[PDB]
Amino acid sequence: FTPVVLATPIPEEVQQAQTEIKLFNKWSFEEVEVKDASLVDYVQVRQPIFVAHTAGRYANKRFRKAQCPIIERLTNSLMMNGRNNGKKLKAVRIIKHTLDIINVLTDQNPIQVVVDAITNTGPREDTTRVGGGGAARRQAVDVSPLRRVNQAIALLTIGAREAAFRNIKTIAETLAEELINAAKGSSTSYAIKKKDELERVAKSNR
Amino acid sequence: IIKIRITLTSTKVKQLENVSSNIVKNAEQHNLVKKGPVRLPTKVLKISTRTWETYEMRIHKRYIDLEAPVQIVKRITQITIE
Amino acid sequence: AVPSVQTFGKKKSATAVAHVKAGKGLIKVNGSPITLVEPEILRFKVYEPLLLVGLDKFSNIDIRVRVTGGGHVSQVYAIRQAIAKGLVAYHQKYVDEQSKNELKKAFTSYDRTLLIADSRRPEPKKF
Amino acid sequence: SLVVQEQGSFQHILRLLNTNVDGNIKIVYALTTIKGVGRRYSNLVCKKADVDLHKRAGELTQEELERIVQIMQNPTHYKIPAWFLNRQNDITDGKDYHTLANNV
Amino acid sequence: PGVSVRDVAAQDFINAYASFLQRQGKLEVPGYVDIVKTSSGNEMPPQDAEGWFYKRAASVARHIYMRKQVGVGKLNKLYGGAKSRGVRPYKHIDASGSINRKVLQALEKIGIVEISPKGGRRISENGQRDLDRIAAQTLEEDE
Amino acid sequence: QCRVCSSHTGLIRKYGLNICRQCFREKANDIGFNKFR
Amino acid sequence: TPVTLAKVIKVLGRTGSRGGVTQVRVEFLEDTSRTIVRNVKGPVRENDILVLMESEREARRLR
Amino acid sequence: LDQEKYDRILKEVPTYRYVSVSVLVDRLKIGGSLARIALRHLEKEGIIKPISKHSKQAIYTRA
RNA sequence: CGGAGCCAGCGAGUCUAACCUUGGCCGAGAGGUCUUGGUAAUCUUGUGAAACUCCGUCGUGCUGGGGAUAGAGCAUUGUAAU
Repeated sequence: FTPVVLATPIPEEVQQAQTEIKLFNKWSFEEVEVKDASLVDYVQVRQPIFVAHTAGRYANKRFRKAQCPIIERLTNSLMMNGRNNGKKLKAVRIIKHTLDIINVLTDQNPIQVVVDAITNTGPREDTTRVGGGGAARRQAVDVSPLRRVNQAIALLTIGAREAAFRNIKTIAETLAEELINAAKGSSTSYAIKKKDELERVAKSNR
Repeated sequence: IIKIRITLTSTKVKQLENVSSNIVKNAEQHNLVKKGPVRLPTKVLKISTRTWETYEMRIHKRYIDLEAPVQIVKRITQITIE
Repeated sequence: AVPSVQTFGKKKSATAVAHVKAGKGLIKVNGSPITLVEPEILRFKVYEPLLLVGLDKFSNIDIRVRVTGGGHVSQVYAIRQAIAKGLVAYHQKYVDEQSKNELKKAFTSYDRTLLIADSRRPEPKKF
Repeated sequence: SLVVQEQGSFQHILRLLNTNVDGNIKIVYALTTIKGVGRRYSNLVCKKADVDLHKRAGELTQEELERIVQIMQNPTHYKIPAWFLNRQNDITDGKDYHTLANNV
Repeated sequence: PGVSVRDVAAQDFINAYASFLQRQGKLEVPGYVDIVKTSSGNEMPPQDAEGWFYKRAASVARHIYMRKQVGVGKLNKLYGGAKSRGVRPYKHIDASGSINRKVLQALEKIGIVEISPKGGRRISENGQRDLDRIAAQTLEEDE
Repeated sequence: QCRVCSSHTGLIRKYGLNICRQCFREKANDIGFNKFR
Repeated sequence: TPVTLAKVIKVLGRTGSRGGVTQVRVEFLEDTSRTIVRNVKGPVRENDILVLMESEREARRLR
Repeated sequence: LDQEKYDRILKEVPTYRYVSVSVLVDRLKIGGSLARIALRHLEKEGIIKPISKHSKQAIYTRA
């Protein structure tokens, strides 16, 4: 791969990992599988950020938040708890451990496991609380796919923070278990169940 | 031949630059060796006053090195009193 | 005199001044190697202005970084921005313009923070 | 480390100084169970007794329990000075006491 | 291409140099090591009860080689812990000065640190040689 | 303690000048802390 | 499960009591000839893609 | 109780494709403290293969 | 919890007084001693702050979370600390 030896040695593992086209320490963004056509334009991660830790100012425009990396965006919604406000490096290491777990749990493409958990846990339609004339019924609206991404990431981080609290099992193992049971619909995870609940309330209330 | 450093301070920039430039012109017109006007940072003394508001003050500082005998130093220090 | 370029790089009151001279291919940050950055997580971020262009651009230059102010993340972004700025300024002033445009294009297409100073400052709290 | 496995030979609940001690916690935090004895007190006592405190209280021989009791009734003779004990500079006697668990 | 302390990692240098000082043993080690915690902002004494003092001295010597000179109050500031005050929040608390004084006397008695006429503990050139040699040996552990 | 005009109510006790916040804004245009922002 | 694929073509404004839901005109993605009026909860720009379930349901107005 | 807790580690770790800190306490024989001692011991033996190591969680693989 | 790494900025400082204190020794510490620097972008100061990063101890058990309450002594400012 034509190494160039410097006086300050940039080490051989880093030169092999980022000279060869793998876009992480062990992973790649060239293997990303998006199912839904609405989720093609709002998940987009094609720029190789070898740490997935960025000082993003994506929160000024509603469309700019969709250009936040969904690995980084999942890392950001991991930083939700009051004990964790302002801890992004912690959640980046959580993501790195989680991608390692999804490797060792026989999913060779853990980033595709993440994107498929984004896809398979998005409630397409939900209900809003219309006025209705006193007895306020709930009417099925068809939530936006950007809000479907927001909603799926929120449900996954809530389910992982519920599961990792009050057990020996770590945040990385619980979040990997949720992403694997949610990348393909199995109803043993959190956001699959709550996606099903929101969609059955939407179907019952249209 | 005495080497004296003059440390000047002021609140307004125009009179302080005028005093410094007069020092430069008069010490230049009769061949005194000197360091230029070194301009210290303007310190911002503030008081948070009773929501809340803020009162400010800019303080500007220069200093000029001079090397001159006693007569010229005394006449410069007397005349430049403003 | 060894041909050197002196170039700043800033991040959140963290100024890293870089001295890119003609040397062995040696890179130091605060007299500490680029292999050893104080956070382990942000490490490859400092490698992001390095491997985005290539490694034979570096054997000609001994690179100095000296840092004041900031935090932990702020100094990392400061030093990687300073590495990118000192590299493109070396390849501007001494090396020809076209290689500088190629290095600035490689930096700009991935992360414009490495060449352009940032603005996310804490505002005055509006009394 | 090395998994050093023992064919039984440990007791579930020991009793020392007329008080039950659980022989499954670390020896510091198993002797913390009794009154008048906290974390750092049991820690310094078992360091003067040179007890491996990463070992649990089931893997502890009664000779070390005798050493711990000897440091209980002799804290000031085993180089644990007056700042570390409960009742320093008494009014009844003028001495330094470490009031034990069931003797309060 | 000088093998020195400036090239090795922090914790690896402290582990290696503390291991050399343990295998040597030729320092001034006090008797209140098993008794006294390193700072008043702590609850428990350090877990390496027979060997936290050498870790302390390795941290001190590494911190001295990298700079001009140190004092006792500076190393009290360096170790400083967030202390709980019960119902009150954490506050910064400096460490004990006796551990600093005995570490610097142990490393000055062996001829590694020395008092500099700016009132400061600086690394001696024999201490420079010794720390650069053991840092070279730490690098040779990595081959 | 107000040592100027016996005006303890709202002393500005900082730096020993010791003027009440009523009379401090009377004498505000003698020291120099004035309205900029 | 019929996954209806949809296209945002014309926004109609902001409706709902709280002023949160959006009436959206929809070009049906699989068959161009269907133009539906739907109710969307969330941020939507022009020429976006939606994922509906029923192409046949239309709701007049909301309160 | 040494020969009827310890070797079940040697049966279960080659069974499980993924061996970490809290997917090895879960067998309900051991504590969470000595589990990492068994982890390092199987590192030394070779049934456990290191993937990545952190001071709170360590990822491994069977042999 | 136990170690290690050690990242800022706004301020503020003594006269006809005891301010900010660097350093060195003693003390488990609290603190004490001896001085020294600074009327200040100079010394305190690079205020080596905390959160943070890493590695070990813990192993979900009102637990090694919590620290309320209470006992014993030891020091500091204050005439006087109940």
